[PDB]
Amino acid sequence: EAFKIGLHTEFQTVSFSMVGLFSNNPHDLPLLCTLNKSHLYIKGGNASFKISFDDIAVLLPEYDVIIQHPADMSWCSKSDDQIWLSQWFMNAVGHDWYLDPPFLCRNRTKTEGFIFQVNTSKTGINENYAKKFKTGMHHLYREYPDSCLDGKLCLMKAQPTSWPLQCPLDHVNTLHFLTRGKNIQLPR
Amino acid sequence: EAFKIGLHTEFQTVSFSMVGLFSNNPHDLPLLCTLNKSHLYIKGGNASFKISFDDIAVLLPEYDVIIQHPADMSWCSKSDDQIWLSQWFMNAVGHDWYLDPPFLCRNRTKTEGFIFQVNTSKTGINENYAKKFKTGMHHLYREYPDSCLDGKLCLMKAQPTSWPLQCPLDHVNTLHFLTRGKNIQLPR
Amino acid sequence: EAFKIGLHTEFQTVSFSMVGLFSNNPHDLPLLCTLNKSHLYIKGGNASFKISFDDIAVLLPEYDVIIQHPADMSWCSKSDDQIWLSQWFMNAVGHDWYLDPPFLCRNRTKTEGFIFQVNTSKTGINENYAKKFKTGMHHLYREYPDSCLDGKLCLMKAQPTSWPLQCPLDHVNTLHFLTRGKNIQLPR
Amino acid sequence: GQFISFMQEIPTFLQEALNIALVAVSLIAIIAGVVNLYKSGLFQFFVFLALAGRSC
Amino acid sequence: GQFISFMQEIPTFLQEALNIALVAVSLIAIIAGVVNLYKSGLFQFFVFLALAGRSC
Amino acid sequence: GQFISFMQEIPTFLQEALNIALVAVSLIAIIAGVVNLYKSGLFQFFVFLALAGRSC
Amino acid sequence: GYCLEEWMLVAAKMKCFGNTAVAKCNLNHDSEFCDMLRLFDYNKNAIKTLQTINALISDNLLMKNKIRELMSVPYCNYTKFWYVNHTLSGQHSLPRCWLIKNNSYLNISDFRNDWILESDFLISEMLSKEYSDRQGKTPLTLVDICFWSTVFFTASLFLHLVGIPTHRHIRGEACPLPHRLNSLGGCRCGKYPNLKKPTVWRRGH
Amino acid sequence: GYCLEEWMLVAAKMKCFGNTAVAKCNLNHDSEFCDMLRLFDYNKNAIKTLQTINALISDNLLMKNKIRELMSVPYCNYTKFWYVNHTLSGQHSLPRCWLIKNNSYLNISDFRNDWILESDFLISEMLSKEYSDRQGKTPLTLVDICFWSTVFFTASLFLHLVGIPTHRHIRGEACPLPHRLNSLGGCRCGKYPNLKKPTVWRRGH
Amino acid sequence: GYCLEEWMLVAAKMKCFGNTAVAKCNLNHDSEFCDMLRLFDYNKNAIKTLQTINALISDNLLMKNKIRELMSVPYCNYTKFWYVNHTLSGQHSLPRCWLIKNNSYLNISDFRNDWILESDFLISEMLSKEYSDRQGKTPLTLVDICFWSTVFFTASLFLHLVGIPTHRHIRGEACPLPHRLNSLGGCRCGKYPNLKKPTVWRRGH
Ligand SMILES: *[C@@H]1O[C@H](CO)[C@@H](O[C@@H]2O[C@H](CO)[C@@H](O)[C@H](O)[C@H]2NC(C)=O)[C@H](O)[C@H]1NC(C)=O
Ligand SMILES: *[C@@H]1O[C@H](CO)[C@@H](O[C@@H]2O[C@H](CO)[C@@H](O)[C@H](O)[C@H]2NC(C)=O)[C@H](O)[C@H]1NC(C)=O
Ligand SMILES: *[C@@H]1O[C@H](CO)[C@@H](O[C@@H]2O[C@H](CO)[C@@H](O)[C@H](O)[C@H]2NC(C)=O)[C@H](O)[C@H]1NC(C)=O
Ligand SMILES: *[C@@H]1O[C@H](CO)[C@@H](O[C@@H]2O[C@H](CO)[C@@H](O)[C@H](O)[C@H]2NC(C)=O)[C@H](O)[C@H]1NC(C)=O
Ligand SMILES: *[C@@H]1O[C@H](CO)[C@@H](O[C@@H]2O[C@H](CO)[C@@H](O)[C@H](O)[C@H]2NC(C)=O)[C@H](O)[C@H]1NC(C)=O
Ligand SMILES: *[C@@H]1O[C@H](CO)[C@@H](O[C@@H]2O[C@H](CO)[C@@H](O)[C@H](O)[C@H]2NC(C)=O)[C@H](O)[C@H]1NC(C)=O
Ligand SMILES: *[C@@H]1O[C@H](CO)[C@@H](O[C@@H]2O[C@H](CO)[C@@H](O)[C@H](O)[C@H]2NC(C)=O)[C@H](O)[C@H]1NC(C)=O
Ligand SMILES: *[C@@H]1O[C@H](CO)[C@@H](O[C@@H]2O[C@H](CO)[C@@H](O)[C@H](O)[C@H]2NC(C)=O)[C@H](O)[C@H]1NC(C)=O
Ligand SMILES: *[C@@H]1O[C@H](CO)[C@@H](O[C@@H]2O[C@H](CO)[C@@H](O)[C@H](O)[C@H]2NC(C)=O)[C@H](O)[C@H]1NC(C)=O
Ligand SMILES: *[C@@H]1O[C@H](CO)[C@@H](O)[C@H](O)[C@H]1NC(C)=O
Ligand SMILES: *[C@@H]1O[C@H](CO)[C@@H](O)[C@H](O)[C@H]1NC(C)=O
Ligand SMILES: *[C@@H]1O[C@H](CO)[C@@H](O)[C@H](O)[C@H]1NC(C)=O
Ligand SMILES: *[C@@H]1O[C@H](CO)[C@@H](O)[C@H](O)[C@H]1NC(C)=O
Ligand SMILES: *[C@@H]1O[C@H](CO)[C@@H](O)[C@H](O)[C@H]1NC(C)=O
Ligand SMILES: *[C@@H]1O[C@H](CO)[C@@H](O)[C@H](O)[C@H]1NC(C)=O
Ligand SMILES: *[C@@H]1O[C@H](CO)[C@@H](O)[C@H](O)[C@H]1NC(C)=O
Ligand SMILES: [Zn+2]
Ligand SMILES: [Zn+2]
Ligand SMILES: [Zn+2]
Ligand SMILES: [Zn+2]
Ligand SMILES: [Zn+2]
Repeated sequence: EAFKIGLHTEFQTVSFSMVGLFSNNPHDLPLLCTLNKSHLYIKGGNASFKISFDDIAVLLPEYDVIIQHPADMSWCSKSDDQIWLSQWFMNAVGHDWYLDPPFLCRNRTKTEGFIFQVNTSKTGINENYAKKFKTGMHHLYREYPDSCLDGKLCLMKAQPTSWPLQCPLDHVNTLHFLTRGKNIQLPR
Repeated sequence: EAFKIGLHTEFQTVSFSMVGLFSNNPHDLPLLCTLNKSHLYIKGGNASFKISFDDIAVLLPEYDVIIQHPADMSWCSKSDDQIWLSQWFMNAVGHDWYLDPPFLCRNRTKTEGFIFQVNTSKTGINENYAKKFKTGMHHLYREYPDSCLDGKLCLMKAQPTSWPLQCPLDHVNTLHFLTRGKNIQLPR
Repeated sequence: EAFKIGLHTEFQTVSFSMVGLFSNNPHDLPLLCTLNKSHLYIKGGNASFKISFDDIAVLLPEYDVIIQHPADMSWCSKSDDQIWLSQWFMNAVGHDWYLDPPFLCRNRTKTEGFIFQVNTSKTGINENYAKKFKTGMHHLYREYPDSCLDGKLCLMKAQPTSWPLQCPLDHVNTLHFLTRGKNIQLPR
Repeated sequence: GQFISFMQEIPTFLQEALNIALVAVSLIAIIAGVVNLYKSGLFQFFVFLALAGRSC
Repeated sequence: GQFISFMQEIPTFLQEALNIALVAVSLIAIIAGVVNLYKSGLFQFFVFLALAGRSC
Repeated sequence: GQFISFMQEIPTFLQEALNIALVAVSLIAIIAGVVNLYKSGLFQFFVFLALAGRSC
Repeated sequence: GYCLEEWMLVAAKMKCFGNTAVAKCNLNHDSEFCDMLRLFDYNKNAIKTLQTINALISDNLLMKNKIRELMSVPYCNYTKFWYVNHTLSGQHSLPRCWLIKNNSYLNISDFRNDWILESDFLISEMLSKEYSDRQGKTPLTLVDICFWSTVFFTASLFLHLVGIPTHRHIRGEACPLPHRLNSLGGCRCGKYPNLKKPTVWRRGH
Repeated sequence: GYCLEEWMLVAAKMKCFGNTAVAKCNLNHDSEFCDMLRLFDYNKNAIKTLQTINALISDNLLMKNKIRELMSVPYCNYTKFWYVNHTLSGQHSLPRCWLIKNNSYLNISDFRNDWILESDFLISEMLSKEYSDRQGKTPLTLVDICFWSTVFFTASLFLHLVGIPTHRHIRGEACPLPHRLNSLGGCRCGKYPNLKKPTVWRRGH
Repeated sequence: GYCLEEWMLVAAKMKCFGNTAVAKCNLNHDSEFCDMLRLFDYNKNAIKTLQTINALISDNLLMKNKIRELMSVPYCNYTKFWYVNHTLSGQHSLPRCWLIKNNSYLNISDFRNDWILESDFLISEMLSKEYSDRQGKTPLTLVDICFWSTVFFTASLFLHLVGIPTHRHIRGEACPLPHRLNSLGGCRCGKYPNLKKPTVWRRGH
């Protein structure tokens, strides 16, 4: 609030609106929002996921698509926007497609939805990859509610969900996402 | 032109000669220049290509070489300088050798010259690669005469040709080429 | 030395202790010391190598372990820290795991120690890679004593050795190593 | 000019000893200038010039 | 020293009121100093010292 | 105050003509002020105030 | 940049900033407000008229704020800024970030020192700006000439009051003028011989 | 590149720049002329004597110029630079790029305001440099001492003219000196008893 | 790093530096000493309390030193720093790296010019800081008012000495007071009518 601090000097404040910033935009900036805690969401294009870290393993390496190259995600979803969002999210977290372990993804033909699962467990050979993933998630999400304990296995699932209109409109997350996304192409 | 603007103050100009910047240099710097419009050229080491964009496909993937790794260019041309210039041009235009579609090249034994062709058409699956190629070409070439219309086929070809002595000698193009080329090894 | 240069003005010096900086540090920073000349050492975590350049070829491509991916190092040494130090040393030098020639290593099962060899010769097709290796070694080591002459073959060997407590402690080398290490997961 | 804005900021300036000294010196100089112009006869000269034979 | 450059650059300075005021004050001060040194007798003192009994 | 610190740094300042000129003008002005305060009668007035009818 | 529209601000108003404060953005690479101005000016320019988004913001500052968030020390989430504004003159400081801790805005009492120092610096900056504007128009040589002319005129008044002696006299002796005297006390006309009499200076009669 | 040889300029002449202007190159990284100086200094240094090219050129300037080219707004070709030069003193401003639009050099009426402001800034910079050289050479305390000494001397002249009374007198009476008077009008010697008469101050006789 | 503890310095002491010198680190990104201060501040801050290492050191300056040692010209190895210190007031310059060349510390005679210029700049900066502190507190308008009041007072003393004529007399003719005269020395009363005679401007009686 404005209040006087000297004879004529007055403490004054200016606050920036983010709805206006996102409304007026030459591109479709990605959205990264954290409703309550341990409920992470992401929005880009028409795709909107719900990042969830659980101890369960919905996708197994010997039953689902092994993804070591971005072009292998053709058997992951009919919608190309979902593949685009998943690829650029994995790039933003810091997933090097040549030096990092592959992550599973559900077969497109199966009618059980689009789910891709990334092994973010801090155990054994996955230690460095999980640490890099935690780095990326702290970058992308501020006040990131880490739930992947040391030793215990922790696997994320990203599945489509309705975007929560009650979730806030943070823009620092978008800034970090764009910085880490390298040469990302945003649709008009 | 010099002219007076105050009592003792004179407007004055200085210009930098660029023949004395390139011809008088320790290393050999890439040359990127344009005649008129849509007549791009490039020169590095001894190789001098003529970048040409056209609808027709000189090289088809069924009959010619597929280049997905830089070492596969050994089947392109006898001259190693041509291979070097092609590799570094493709690095400058932003081509990733692991995440981008492979580009063709004429067999070294097939005696119809050294030609490598890149599918830069902004059509369907090739859209992001074509846009990235367009970005790279705008960086490398100042006032880049884009001809790859949206939807229509646009495949570039690079044939060796005599370097035009009547071509303006630009240096911002060289600066962008060196900046994007990362760890380039310029011949001395 | 402190001495007067004006009336009340005195020349004075401050010197920084390096052992305090290294020991007081929370993380375990790599060490790189050049004792005498052509006698390079390196130490990070627990492993401590001795970089040696010589014309002999201890390891041959067809009888030892060929490394073209970092995961192929799991057949080199039982100790994970040695593998980690080797990987990050190669990353700091500037070894691209997709665009650079593979380097050899000894089989873990064979009981002749942990040795990995890199062809740093500036001969024939191995022109750019050895120059990049020289660049990296000049960055890592202050006043790097280059021994790989042009044309003549020169092969690097890295073997475990006792860390020489007599070699000077340098932090500029550590700074260059960390800068070139990209996303290095330093032990706590 | 700058004087009208300077008059508004006077209470802020009179917190340093030098500013008070400058104000006091200025006022004393103006007062002394007025008194010794009166002693010189400039005011009397102007009054006489106004009363150029019109009165006695 | 700087007086020659200032002499060359005066035409540019005489566009602000303060500069013209400073020039006028300087000239008036120099003129008044000359006239009241003449009134004091310094010039007469030096002239007499030059003619130290050499004339009458 | 600043005078005590300025006292120590004087030998460093007396290397330029302007600083020597300022010191000379300050000293001459102080001396002249003392002599013409003595001429005015301020010191005599102070002495008389001290000897307020206590002697003759 | 220099001015902001209603959609740019939480409260729909025509708030518009000064010139020097926003000119400090060009020189300063460590300021969240200047980065946000760059971003919003870019958006307003490119909405219909004519790595930009990431080369419009300072990566170093954003990384510093992320590190501060990880350290659990106060950081900036780029939404609310405060500044000290001289009401009469309209000259204000560059809006600093209202730092955040515990997902809540810091109270005014936490950076009371910060904004007190900001107000003091703003007053000092206005006075220094006035001095610099004076120094950029009036030459130093003219100031020196005026000062030395005034000193010369004061010395001239002092000499006028005291009076410089003009000729030579002798204790208990008449005025020798128009006949001058030498050091000994008499010129060569023969009227006043060199009697080696001590001479006493007197001023013009 | 304090001086420039003939092969680096289109005109086959040697042009050398002042130290004060080129000293801004170390501080400023938003000037194409400084990048060109660095590049050409490296080129001339290493011709026979002794990512250097990309550390010599500010990537931010190249990116900004490329974006401006893509926005079809005036940008710099890094070819021709214009500067404002004081002929008599030789002091000059740091050269700025002669911006190009539509692949043509702009005309001198488009940036008329730019070079007029540059000339005014150069004059102001010279005067401010004179002031700064004075301030770093002459102590402020000595200036204050001189000013206060002059003020005290002027006040002393004023007191000299007006005159300060030295003793006490009474209307219609001669000088009591050498016999003093009190506030009432008479000391304790008995020659002047305390008559409580009003006293009139008078100056020295 | 305003102060430094014992484990950070060879010959362990508690050498603590000033405020302006360490404040120059925020603006400057071309100082090895400031980079090492950032590194040690990070090290001591996070030892138990609470790419940080590469965001703490300037990569451009490290690369510059690497190129300089590859050029075999003097460079810095971030070990020893020299600074110029005013013993009495305690003000000191920001420490500069003791440059190394051919694996040996440069002798003092090589950068004699450097430390002489550093001492001169330190004294100049002290005096300039005193002037700036004065200018940030005392308004320029008050200084101008005092100067013009003093000039007016001095001119007033001059007019007091010379004396301005008041009435209008006539050559040889006595004082007509009280009776004013016109430009021709006349009046309506007829006591001294328009006789067309030369007039004497004599001062007040
Ligand atoms: C996710 O990664 C973890 C890595 O620890 C996998 O778990 C281990 O897998 C190895 C395979 O040889 C077993 O030997 C270990 O016992 C497993 N558990 C540990 C060490 O905690 C896990 O299976 C991976 N999950 C998926 C779905 O691939
Ligand atoms: C920065 O953090 C502050 C504090 O958490 C957020 O301020 C909130 O903003 C919303 C939307 O205007 C208000 O309804 C809340 O009352 C504000 N305060 C709190 C304590 O929540 C602000 O939104 C954050 N900025 C961003 C971009 O996320
Ligand atoms: C260059 O890329 C385009 C787009 O991928 C290729 O054109 C399409 O290719 C598919 C598969 O052969 C055809 O079914 C389409 O009809 C083609 N048409 C378009 C315009 O999409 C094109 O063949 C590629 N060229 C080369 C030489 O490989
Ligand atoms: C290290 O690299 C060099 C250069 O590539 C290899 O030597 C060349 O090998 C080719 C193929 O056999 C020969 O044609 C050349 O004549 C060789 N050059 C020399 C100078 O010997 C060398 O064999 C490699 N070493 C290892 C350990 O693989
Ligand atoms: C920077 O270089 C200097 C000069 O070579 C090194 O100074 C030596 O430091 C050691 C350890 O304190 C002393 O024993 C030597 O006498 C010093 N002088 C010389 C000439 O060797 C200094 O160690 C270097 N800094 C680093 C971090 O390596
Ligand atoms: C500082 O405060 C002043 C005074 O309130 C502001 O000046 C006002 O600006 C608004 C803009 O809409 C005008 O409507 C008012 O008439 C102005 N008032 C006066 C007295 O001039 C100034 O804008 C403030 N500075 C800020 C907010 O940065
Ligand atoms: C600014 O203009 C002046 C006046 O032409 C230039 O100074 C002259 O430079 C030439 C060439 O070196 C000398 O022969 C003259 O003697 C110089 N004159 C004076 C008065 O110094 C000056 O070089 C110009 N500055 C530039 C071009 O940067
Ligand atoms: C930068 O662009 C300008 C035009 O925008 C070029 O100026 C031309 O230069 C040539 C060669 O001297 C002249 O013949 C032309 O008359 C100039 N003007 C034009 C074309 O309008 C300049 O050469 C360019 N510089 C570089 C290095 O490419
Ligand atoms: C500059 O020299 C002075 C005088 O030697 C130093 O001030 C001394 O600081 C030490 C601690 O560093 C105190 O123990 C002394 O009492 C101080 N002396 C005085 C007279 O104040 C000052 O620290 C030096 N500046 C540096 C080292 O940066
Ligand atoms: C399952 O996925 C693979 C690709 O990994 C695809 O070839 C296959 O057709 C899919 N399954 C079925 C039953 O079609
Ligand atoms: C075509 O290229 C291959 C290698 O890609 C080579 O083996 C072959 O000889 C070339 N052409 C002929 C003559 O078949
Ligand atoms: C040698 O290495 C390979 C893997 O590279 C491994 O399969 C093999 O067991 C090792 N050799 C022997 C004799 O065991
Ligand atoms: C921080 O915020 C949390 C939000 O739940 C609150 O409970 C807590 O009191 C705050 N303070 C600390 C010191 O944790
Ligand atoms: C742009 O430049 C050309 C020459 O390059 C000139 O003829 C033309 O008038 C200019 N404007 C447009 C709109 O083409
Ligand atoms: C640009 O300046 C020149 C200067 O001679 C002038 O002739 C011309 O008319 C100006 N602009 C145009 C293209 O009209
Ligand atoms: C460097 O110093 C060494 C010390 O042994 C000396 O031999 C050598 O000549 C020096 N190199 C020079 C001065 O270039
Ligand atoms: Zn006489
Ligand atoms: Zn005579
Ligand atoms: Zn008396
Ligand atoms: Zn009269
Ligand atoms: Zn009358």
